[PDB]
This record gives sequence, C-alpha cells and structure tokens, in this order.
Amino acid sequence: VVALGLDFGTSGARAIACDFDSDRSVSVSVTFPKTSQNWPQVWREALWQLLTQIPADWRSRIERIAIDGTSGTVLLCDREGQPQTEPLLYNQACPIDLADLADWVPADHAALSSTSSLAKLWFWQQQFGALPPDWQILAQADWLSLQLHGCSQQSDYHNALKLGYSPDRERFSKNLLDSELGALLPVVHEPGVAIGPILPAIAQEFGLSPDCQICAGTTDSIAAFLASGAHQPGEAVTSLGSTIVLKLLSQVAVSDRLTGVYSHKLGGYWLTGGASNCGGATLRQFFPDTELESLSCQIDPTKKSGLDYYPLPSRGERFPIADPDRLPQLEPRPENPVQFLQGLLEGLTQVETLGYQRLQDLGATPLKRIWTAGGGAKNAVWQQLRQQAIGVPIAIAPNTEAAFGTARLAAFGLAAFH
Repeated sequence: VVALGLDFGTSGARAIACDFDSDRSVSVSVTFPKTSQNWPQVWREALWQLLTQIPADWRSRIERIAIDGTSGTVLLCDREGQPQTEPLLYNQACPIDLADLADWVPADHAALSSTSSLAKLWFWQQQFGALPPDWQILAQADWLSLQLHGCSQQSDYHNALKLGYSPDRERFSKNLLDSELGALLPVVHEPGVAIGPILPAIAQEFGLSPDCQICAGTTDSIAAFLASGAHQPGEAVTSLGSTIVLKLLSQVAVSDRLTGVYSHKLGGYWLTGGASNCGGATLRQFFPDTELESLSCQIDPTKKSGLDYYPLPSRGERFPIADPDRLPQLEPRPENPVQFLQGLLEGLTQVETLGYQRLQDLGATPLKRIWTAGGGAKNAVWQQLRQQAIGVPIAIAPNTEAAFGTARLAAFGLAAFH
C-alpha cells in the first residue's frame, strides 16, 4: 500500500509518501516562522505546499493519508471549522484553577495540567463566558485532517487524551459530556482507522484518487515512536536530543504526577513515557557538535572518568526523580576536556538508565532493547557507555522522522500492537 504521512511539528512540517511494498519513499518539507498572527493559515497553506511538492505520480498512488500534530495545540472553531480566535499552542499555559477540571477526569489524569487541551477549552469557556454548542475544539491534527475529509469534530485517542479522554475505558466521562463543554468534544477513533474519503475537490486539485482515505491522526512524539517500528512490549525508544526523552512500550499503563510520567494507549498496549531536563543542551553549554564529536572519538570507554555528574542545563529536574531545587552537578572540572566530556556522557547515561529503571519501578514491562533517536544516536562511544550501563541491546532507530511513523500509521494502523 502507498500511504502518505504528514507531520506538523514545533518548527515546521514534513510530508513523507511511502510505497511499503517496494519500501520506496519521498520526503518534502516546509519551515514555519518563529511567530505568526494567523497560525491556521500558516498550517493550512503548509498542508497545500506539502501536497504540491510531492510528485504527481506519487499522489496518483496514495491510498491513505494520516496527520500528526503537536500535543496541546488547539483551535476553537464554528461548525464549518472556521477558527473563532487565535489557536492556543502546545507550549502555552492557561491561568486556570485545575480544581475547575476535577469533576471531569480522574485525580491522576494527564489532562489535569495548565497546558492541556481541556484546560485551554475551559480557559476559552471563561473568556467567552458561554460557548455555543454548535462550535468545536480541534487539535492541530484534527483541524488539518478536517481540511481533507470535511468531517467535523473528529479526533484520535492520542490527541484527545489531554482533552479529558480516558482511553482505558474509551470515553469522555459522563460529567464532561453532560457539561457545558460536551457539545464541542470530538468523536474519538483509534489512530489509523479510516474517517472518510478525501473531499472530491481536494482530490481533483491535487491529483489524488477520489477513493483515497483520510485516517485518524496522532501526535508528533507518538509518530516519532511509530517511526522506529518497535511493536513488542519492553521495546523502547531513547531520544538523545536537547533533552533526553524515553518512551517504553508496555503491557501495563503507568503514571506519576510529579515526574510528568504517563501512558498513551497504543492498540492493546501502552506507550509509557518520561522526560529528563538533562540532554544535549547541557553538552552544548561546553562544546559545539564538531568539537563534541572530535572529543568523543578520543574517549576510552574502558576507563571511568571518576566524575559523578548530574548534567542539568539549569535548576530543576523532572524525571526520573522530581526535584525543582536540584542544581546542575558538574564538579570537579578536570584539566582534560576528554575526561570532562566522559563525565558528561556518563551522567546522561545514568539519566537514561535510571529513567528506564524508574518506568519499570512504576510497573512498566521490563526493558528488552533500545532504539536510539536524536543527535546523540550516532555517538558510538556514548552508545558503548549506555550499553555497558543498561545491559540491553542498543541500536540506532531505523527511522526517526515523525512523518514516516505517520505514514506507517496510515498504511497499517496500530494492528501490530496486540
């Protein structure tokens, strides 16, 4: 099957069309401005540009399309999908009392955060006083796919989670549905399942098959995990980016409020997650990528630095141990930059190790192997340290681009996760 994945991320958007029979693919991209006063037009136009850059003979073969978007980016629209105010972005927080959400979700629910879609919807409710029932709140992915299939109030149980959805029971609470916000809530499907055929005019304009199906979407981080192709419980993806982000596939859902750990539903499984403030950003405080790699090549992995670092970029750690007061621990500083770098990498390695240990201690399926993403993935010495410390097979992820994972989502759904 030839399928199209669309990734709308934090800095831009990418389209990947893939024939999963010949395993052949094509990828195109657009870049966002740092700031916009009309993000809906930016995203919509980006969608059209992405479609345009894809070769016509690829578009003529695309059978299924899926879209991932940033988690917490929402749009308040009318019944026609027309935005009634500026979107609230993923990284924006709303000055609301979380107690106002208490009767709508369980006590340990991930939606109980000032940056959640639910919190934002409530913020809008307060701002407007009363919201018309014919209106709708849509995730970025929801709205963008709405541009393609024309079905209003449609979402997935990944995006809908922080809107107040409970994927463990597959429903919004009765209280939330019966409330003054219920009519704006979307119909929730499993990511990957067909929502409806592409709109005729869109298909004609972009030379797509009129029978091309538009699927339920997902989030960009989940799509990133889906790119790896890991579908066995105990398999994990480590993102060695600016911050170290761990995602572990598990048969058991786990969560922890203070460390920000929670679990997405993933077919019959659960994707548990945890993010440390430690990461590449701490490394960039001392070395540029070039010098970082050149110095990395000189490290003897059989030695130990004798340094016990906790490489925070600044005050406060979230995961594996929540500590808002913890300062960066980078003393002492050896004269040798090689030993110093080794201390740093050892620290980050400890962060990863203790991270997966933490997820397991919360009840998650024990770790079997690591697929690595992010800029640190190709650091061989670092991978050696991680291998020695963690004790499971570690390799570079086959794919890391969210658009590819979303393409796989369109092609096969979540069928592999049972």
